[PDB]
Amino acid sequence: AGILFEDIFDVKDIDPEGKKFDRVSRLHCESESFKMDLILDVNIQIYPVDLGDKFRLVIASTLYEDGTLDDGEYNPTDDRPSRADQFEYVMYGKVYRIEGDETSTEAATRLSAYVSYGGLLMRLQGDANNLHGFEVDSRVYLLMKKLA
Amino acid sequence: MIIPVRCFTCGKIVGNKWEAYLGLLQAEYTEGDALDALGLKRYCCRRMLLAHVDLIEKLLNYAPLE
Amino acid sequence: ITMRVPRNPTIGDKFASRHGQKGILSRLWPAEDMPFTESGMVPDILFNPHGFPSRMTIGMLIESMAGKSAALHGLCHDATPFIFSEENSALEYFGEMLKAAGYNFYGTERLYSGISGLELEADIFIGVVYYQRL
Amino acid sequence: SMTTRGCFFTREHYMELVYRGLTDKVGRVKLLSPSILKPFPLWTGKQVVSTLLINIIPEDHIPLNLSGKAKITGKAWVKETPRSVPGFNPDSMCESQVIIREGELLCGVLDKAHYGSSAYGLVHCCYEIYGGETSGKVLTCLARLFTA
Amino acid sequence: PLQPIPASPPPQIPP
Amino acid sequence: SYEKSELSLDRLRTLLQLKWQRSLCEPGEAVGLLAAQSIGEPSTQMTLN
Amino acid sequence: AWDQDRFEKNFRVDVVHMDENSLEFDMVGIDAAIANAFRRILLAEVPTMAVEKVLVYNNTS
Amino acid sequence: KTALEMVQAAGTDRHCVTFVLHEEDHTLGNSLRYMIMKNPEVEFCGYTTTHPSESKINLRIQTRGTLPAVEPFQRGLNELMNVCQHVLDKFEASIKDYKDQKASRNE
Amino acid sequence: VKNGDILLLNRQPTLHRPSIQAHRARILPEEKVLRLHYANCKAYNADFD
Amino acid sequence: IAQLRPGQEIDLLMHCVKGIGKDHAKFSPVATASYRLLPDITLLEPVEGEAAEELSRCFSPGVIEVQEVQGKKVARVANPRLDTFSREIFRNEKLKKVVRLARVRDHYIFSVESTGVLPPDVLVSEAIKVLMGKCRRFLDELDAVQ
Repeated sequence: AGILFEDIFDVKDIDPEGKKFDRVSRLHCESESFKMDLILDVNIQIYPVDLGDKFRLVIASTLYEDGTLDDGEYNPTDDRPSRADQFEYVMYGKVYRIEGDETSTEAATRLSAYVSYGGLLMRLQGDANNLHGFEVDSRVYLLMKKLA
Repeated sequence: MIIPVRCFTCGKIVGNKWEAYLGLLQAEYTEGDALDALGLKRYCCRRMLLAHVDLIEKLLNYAPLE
Repeated sequence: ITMRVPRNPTIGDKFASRHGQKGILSRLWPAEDMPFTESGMVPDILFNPHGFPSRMTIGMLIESMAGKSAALHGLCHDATPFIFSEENSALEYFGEMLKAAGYNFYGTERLYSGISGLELEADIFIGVVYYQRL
Repeated sequence: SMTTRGCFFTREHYMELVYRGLTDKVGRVKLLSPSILKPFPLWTGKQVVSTLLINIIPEDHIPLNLSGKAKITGKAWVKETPRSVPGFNPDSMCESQVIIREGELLCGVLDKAHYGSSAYGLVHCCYEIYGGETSGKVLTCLARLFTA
Repeated sequence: PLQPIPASPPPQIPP
Repeated sequence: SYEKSELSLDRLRTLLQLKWQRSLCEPGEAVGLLAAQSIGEPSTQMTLN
Repeated sequence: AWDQDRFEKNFRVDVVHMDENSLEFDMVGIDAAIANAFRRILLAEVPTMAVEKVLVYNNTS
Repeated sequence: KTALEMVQAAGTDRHCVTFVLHEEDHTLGNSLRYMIMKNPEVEFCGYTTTHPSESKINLRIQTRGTLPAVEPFQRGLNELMNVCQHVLDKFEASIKDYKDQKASRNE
Repeated sequence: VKNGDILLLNRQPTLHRPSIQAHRARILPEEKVLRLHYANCKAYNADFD
Repeated sequence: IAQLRPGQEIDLLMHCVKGIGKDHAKFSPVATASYRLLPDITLLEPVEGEAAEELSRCFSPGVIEVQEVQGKKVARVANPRLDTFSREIFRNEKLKKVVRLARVRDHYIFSVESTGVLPPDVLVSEAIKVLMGKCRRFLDELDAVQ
């Protein structure tokens, strides 16, 4: 098992800067359990989403529940029990920049995660240990499922 | 000069409507109706008659007639 | 003796509109390829849009919309300067025509590719532009 | 037109463009992986144009970084006024700055600067560190994709 | 006294 | 800074120095004609006025 | 993937009008890159006969 | 008098090779391709038109396993032709249907 | 000449070093007129008229 | 063909041959051959009140049938096939979202217009024949090379 982070989520306000595209919305959402903060882009065309919606979030380093890191290239025919089959929303990813900690820090509390999925941006912030494993050049697979 | 055979843009046969055009002229239609009754729908065939100007009925006068 | 020679427009010869927009004959392109409109007709001269910013050529736009409006309704439209004031501009009155005729107000209309077969998202602007040879 | 925050191609289209703009002399062609993966394996244009680099920058070396700027300001598509909230800034996590990291564009358009002939451009820097022939090949292939 | 002229501009609007 | 950055404060020096030594113009090129053109172009580009 | 019968369950060709020199028929259930092939083959491939050599005796018009 | 000819890739053999038809257009090279695509064993399949003033195309086919591409190629040809056969059958059937109907309408 | 070949071009009057740039060769039957890149106009002070 | 005046004459002797439609342009057996995808007009709201006037003028000649269940006209589509996408709905700031214009995915509509060499039916049949024959050629070639 490789859950690099997991959390439940509901949204507070969808787009606070006008609607200035066609296929994307710029989400502003917050966690309840831990005081994290998610800014994320989500294709509303092929995944409609509203304000009051709730959804559980996870961020894996592999979708296999055998936890092996064997990935060459997504082969479309294959099928075997993967972590996706319970969700509703997949996205490949890449983390490229972690900001919040400048110097030799005596209390690294606020650290942010900057991820963009091939063009859709994502900003998550939080502590400085929960959000670890996150090196540079660090592929992750966002997953998500709307929860009641 | 004389009316061309096939339309420019598409390809219809237009090298015959001229005579019936003058015909439906004498019956006094406003040309919009004439090119309708002659059965031309896409405009790229209509500007082949609504704007042709004949140069053999004005050029034969210099005939070396006998 | 007085010979006669035939000359046909080959690749490299010239054309010209009625507003200085001098073009040139680039290349020939079989009719099986060119787009086709909604109603099955097939443009016969293609025109790069990059010109008109930095040409101030608005004659071509207004009078091409004019050519379409005319050939549709049946009558010939006047084009003398100084008639259309800023009050009742050219474009507005002159697209009211295409409106009550049945096409899109701004003189555009959809169009399909000719190699894919797929519709194109961004609509296209078509009209009827007088063309002098040189 | 292509490289802006959304233009979704499904598979066959993707492979089509990538072959059209690739001056067949190549041999064995590489590939990429779907950016989004949920319903249908979609793509994004940045993913596309990245392929042209990954196949056009010879097998010897590795692709390269950059974090410069792009001609269109951040405020080209702005709207009236934000929901008054500090913390987030319209300054970072924006689409005004190409951030290519290892040959896979991640945010931002390609504006006049880079493929244009100015200092600090894409075809500009390619030539300095790879040689000439590869910069020229980049230019021609990128133009072909841009026409098709 | 002065003499006026008619004003042409607004033409036939569509049929 | 966050400083992943595998590189030492001397590779940098050697690198910049090699870029310098690379950036010098090889013997072979006749610099006079070079200057002749380089003033010749603004000699032609004088025409803004 | 591809499967004959799944398709052949769907295909139908409804005609809405034919007279002399006219035709209009719905091809519901085929994929673009075949319909385009039909249209191309029409406008370019159905052979025909035509005139290609004229010999002149005494043109005085 | 070649009308089909393949040049064997240097990188590998018989899972990536590239074909050169002759005398063609965007008709075949855009129907045949779409047909091959449905096959799931193939990795890459794309086409181009080498030259405007000539009429020959270029077909590129790449496959996961080690079986050559001749197999997907040939099965694609076959798929397409059986398709067209069925289509023609339905066509003429419907033609004569509406013709005899139209006659029956006005008698 | 073949596709592996290359040709040379010049403009009156001769201005600078990019005034003579070399370009690869390729055949094209239906041409009465020469062809060149557009943005490369600044290599020859080109007018194309 | 011509026009004469007394004293002038012509004498031809033609020569007919066979060919295809791409070797030249005097071979197209049809005027036109096209296809548009059936347009599908879905009211994302029930339109009502007096909209009927402008809607009926927002579209092609007969599309929206003003229907009076209670003498009060309401709108519903008579035929979504009879339209050319005027797209003249958007100019009214209000009726830009109370409707929806789009295409059904694959509902092509050919239309053939023959010159007269053959009636259009034999045309369609012959087109399909030549496609199939081309493919047979390629396949048998691939066979006889191995």
